[PDB]
Amino acid sequence: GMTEYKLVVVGACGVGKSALTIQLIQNHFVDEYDPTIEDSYRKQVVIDGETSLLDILDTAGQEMRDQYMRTGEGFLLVFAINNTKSFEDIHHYREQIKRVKDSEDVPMVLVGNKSDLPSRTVDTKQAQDLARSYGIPFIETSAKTRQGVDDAFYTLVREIRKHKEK
Ligand SMILES: Nc1nc2c(ncn2[C@@H]2O[C@H](COP(=O)(O)OP(=O)(O)O)[C@@H](O)[C@H]2O)c(=O)[nH]1
Ligand SMILES: *CCC(=O)N1CC[C@@H](O)[C@H]1C(=O)Nc1ccc2cc(Br)ccc2c1
Ligand SMILES: [Mg+2]
Repeated sequence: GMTEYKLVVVGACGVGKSALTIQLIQNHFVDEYDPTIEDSYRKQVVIDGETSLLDILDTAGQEMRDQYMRTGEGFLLVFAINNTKSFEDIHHYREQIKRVKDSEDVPMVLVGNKSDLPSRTVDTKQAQDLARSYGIPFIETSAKTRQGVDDAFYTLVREIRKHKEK
């Protein structure tokens, strides 16, 4: 078949991992999705003239994924800009990914979600500082308005291509 990308969306509970994925796939915004559900989804996309099938694992909790973490090609590190703890927790998710791959050079994109919400507690400069330290892009998103959602997933695809021939 066509080119495939194995994508993994990780981050603390409630940051909008499902919302972002549902947005990419169903083109709408869900207000409540079972935070316990962990599942895979497919999306055919055309990115830079390439017809791609995205294979996306939406993680839930931490206590299928084992294989997806070992074989995942790129990762969205998602926090919510109104959840300081979720931002602080990014470190743990990145370290997890590093340890599995035994590599510092894993395709990743830092995602700051819920941009539609007033009075953020995590400023863009904090987010940019962290992404800069990791050597990865930072993209601000809203799963509610869909701003940045395509940017995040397309950018991760391009990061994967930069890392390996597809
Ligand atoms: N206002 C707003 N709410 C969001 C956004 N993304 C997710 N949510 C909401 O935050 C809550 C958690 O979303 P969810 O997708 O379940 O987070 P998950 O546990 O990481 O999958 C839901 O009520 C969503 O409706 C967003 O971009 N803006
Ligand atoms: C697992 C997701 C979760 O519990 N989260 C995400 C970040 C935090 O906001 C936390 C909450 O949802 N916390 C929370 C606190 C007070 C609430 C009051 C009411 Br009336 C309804 C929901 C609340 C959620
Ligand atoms: Mg979820």
